[PDB]
Amino acid sequence: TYESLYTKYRDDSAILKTEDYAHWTLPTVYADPDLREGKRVNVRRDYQSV
Amino acid sequence: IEACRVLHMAKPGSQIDVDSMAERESGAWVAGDPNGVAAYEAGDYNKIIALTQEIQ
Amino acid sequence: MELLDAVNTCLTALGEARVTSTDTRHPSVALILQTLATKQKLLLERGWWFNTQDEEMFPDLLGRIPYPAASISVESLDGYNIYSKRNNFLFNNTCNTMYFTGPVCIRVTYNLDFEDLPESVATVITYRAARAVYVGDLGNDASVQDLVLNEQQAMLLVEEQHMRNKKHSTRRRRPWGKYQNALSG
Amino acid sequence: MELLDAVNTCLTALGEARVTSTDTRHPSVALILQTLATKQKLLLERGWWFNTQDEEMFPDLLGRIPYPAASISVESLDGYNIYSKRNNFLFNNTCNTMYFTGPVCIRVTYNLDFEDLPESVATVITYRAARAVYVGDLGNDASVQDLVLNEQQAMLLVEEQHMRNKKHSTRRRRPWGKYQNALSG
Amino acid sequence: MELLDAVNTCLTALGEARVTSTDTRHPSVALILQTLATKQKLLLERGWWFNTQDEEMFPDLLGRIPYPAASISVESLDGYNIYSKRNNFLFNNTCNTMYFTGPVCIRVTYNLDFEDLPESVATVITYRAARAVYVGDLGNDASVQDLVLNEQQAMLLVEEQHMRNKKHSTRRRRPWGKYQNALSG
Repeated sequence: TYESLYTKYRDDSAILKTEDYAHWTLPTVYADPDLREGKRVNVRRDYQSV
Repeated sequence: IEACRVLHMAKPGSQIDVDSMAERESGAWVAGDPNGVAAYEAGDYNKIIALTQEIQ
Repeated sequence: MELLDAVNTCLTALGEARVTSTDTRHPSVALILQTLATKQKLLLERGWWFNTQDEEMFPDLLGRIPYPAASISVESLDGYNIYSKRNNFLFNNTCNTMYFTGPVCIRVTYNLDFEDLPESVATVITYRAARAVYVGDLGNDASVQDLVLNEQQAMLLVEEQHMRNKKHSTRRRRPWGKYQNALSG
Repeated sequence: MELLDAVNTCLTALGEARVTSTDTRHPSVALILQTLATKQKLLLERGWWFNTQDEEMFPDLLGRIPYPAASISVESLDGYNIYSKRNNFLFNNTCNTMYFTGPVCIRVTYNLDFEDLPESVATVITYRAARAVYVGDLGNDASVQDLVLNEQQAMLLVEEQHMRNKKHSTRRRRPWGKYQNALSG
Repeated sequence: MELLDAVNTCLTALGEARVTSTDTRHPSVALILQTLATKQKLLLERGWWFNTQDEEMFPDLLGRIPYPAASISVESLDGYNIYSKRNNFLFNNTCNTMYFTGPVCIRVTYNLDFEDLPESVATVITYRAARAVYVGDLGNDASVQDLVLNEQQAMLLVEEQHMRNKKHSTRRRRPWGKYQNALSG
């Protein structure tokens, strides 16, 4: 029942907050693997590339 | 400290649509003079420039 | 704004006594009504945000396309073609012919009742008719400088309202759509 | 500001004697009241901080949506759609149809009683009506230069009060909210 | 400044003989008093250093909050809410409702007796009423240029006095307090 431990030890606040940081620099490094099954799902970019 | 007042003044006697200018999304077209609103100005920058030189 | 109100305003501006019904047999009422109708017809010719729509017309058996009775002006929307009204029928100016082959798309400007008009438009029409009557019936005195001023003030509000309703923006151009499509992957 | 006060002010400006009741049968009182009503209706058309609210309307069985009786102007808030008043019912200008499918959101401007109006607005209305009557009944003399000046002074206070009540700020834009959210962790 | 003094000043400016009691049955006294009252009510609408206070109101059993009888204008102090007067009761403009849930904070501007007013304000009111009566009763002569000048001179002193009493300063802003707190350890 390692799924129970895996779900227990997560921290949703950090995971939700760390989305903006990736979105400002490099979105493709932080993509969720559970929303895809072998096909492209689009990732949006920002107005600046610094 | 006085140099930290951020105000915008709507000139009296000018044709403008304040609500549209202040509440529309960026990119819209509005009817009114392109100079009816100006930023608050007191002229206190020159005094800072002058005081700094004397202190230095 | 009822027509009786405009008639009474014109009568007061002209100096005569007020009335109670637009059907009164006073001879000035007919002139006032005709002037109001003419000014209303002229003003709305250009087109505004409340009397402009797109429509499609179909040809008859022979090939003649009629036009709406309430319209004031016609324009084309098919490439660089030109259309105009002639002999109670549409005319193909680009080919010098009266018989069409299929449906067409055109802009139409309609004429509405005085009651349905907004207050700002009605004020402009009333104050134009008042001056047109006063100048022609009593000469160019010093009191027309107030009628012109009222007309200008009303026209400013009319233009502001029209600009507000249309909601023009720079985000509706296709380059912005292409840019937004590019910013997605 | 009671209507009797405005009527007495207009009478004094016109040179006639004061009155005691607005029901007095003097013939000038009817003209004064009609002019006051017309000016009040025209002034409030644009909308101010005390007569503007958002509301939602629902369709009837057939699909026609009526509009409030006290309203003066209508506007849309659904995307880039356009609505207008016609035949005592709302008209869908974007689709050239009269029958709707569901509820809509629109801005409404209401007409209120003269008593409820602020002092500054009532002064402007009274001084506009006074000039409109004096010029049309006695000509353009040199005394209108005081009425216009009073109207301008009152309008300045009206605009200042409206600007004060609305409380516009640059902190209400969404970029500031995003910046504040970013400045947190 | 007793009302009798202002009445006598107005009478002298108008050319008529002075009086002894404000209860005298002369017909011009009633007009003078009404004009003085109207001008006094209009002038104090904006608010000054002697007729502005903050107060809190409580709801009734139903949920309607009345407003003070002597007030001239109302304003909100709760976030970005908007309040206005309607039907002898406060109206919630932000929610289009008349029934409240709890106490509210609002600014109030009060109307005071003529005697309690400072000398500078009384002079302005008297000289405004004098011109308003003289122009409407005798025309725009060359003597109004002195009344306007006196009014302007009095208004300058009024503004200077108000600025002196309020005691505005740059040390009352919160950044100065934070700086002073930092300069301590």
